[PDB]
Amino acid sequence: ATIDMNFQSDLLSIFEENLF
Amino acid sequence: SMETLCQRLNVCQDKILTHYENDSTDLRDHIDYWKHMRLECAIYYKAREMGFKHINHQVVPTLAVSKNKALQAIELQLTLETIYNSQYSNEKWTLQDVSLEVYLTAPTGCIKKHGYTVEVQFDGDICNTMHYTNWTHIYICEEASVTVVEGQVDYYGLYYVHEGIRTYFVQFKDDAEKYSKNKVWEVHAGGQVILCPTSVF
Repeated sequence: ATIDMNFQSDLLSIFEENLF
Repeated sequence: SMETLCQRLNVCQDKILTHYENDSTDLRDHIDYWKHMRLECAIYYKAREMGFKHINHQVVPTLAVSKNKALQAIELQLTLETIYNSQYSNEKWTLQDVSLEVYLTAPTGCIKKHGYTVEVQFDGDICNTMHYTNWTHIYICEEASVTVVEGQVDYYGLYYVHEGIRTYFVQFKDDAEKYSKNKVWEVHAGGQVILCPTSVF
């Protein structure tokens, strides 16, 4: 459970509202 | 949309440029720098995925390039956050100290400060001299913990000791094999010389 998963998260939320 | 990516890229690049111009010594500003580098990579990856080869007339790299840069930025951001929550947070921290260039220099994967040159002359030839970087402060981050260790030099290479374990990050014999006919060299690490400690035949 590592850094590749944060990149995936960043890509998925790119057009979503920002929370963080 | 492409339009949204363009707008976000602008503001993102503007913030990064502002950090470069400020040249801050506050670790908090460097966390913000890496967070924006991280967003920039995701923007470029999404642009490429959507079939764009430029964004505002700046080249859009291949997916593999933007993903690799993103992973680097994420790692650096999280490392600096760990340092910020540590006893070392209030030290001077420059953009160079937190740069990818430094991070990937041996020992790779470590924020490091106060680099200096170690010279090794192989087999008595000035032309056969290698220059290496040692560091007085090497920050070893594991999970949420940070420990600083000192880079040290001996005849065999550059090393640090972490939790009682001596780890060489440069071994001079590797370059001796590449460049020289011998395993004999002289190490210059600043005012003194280290010579071969064993018998020579």
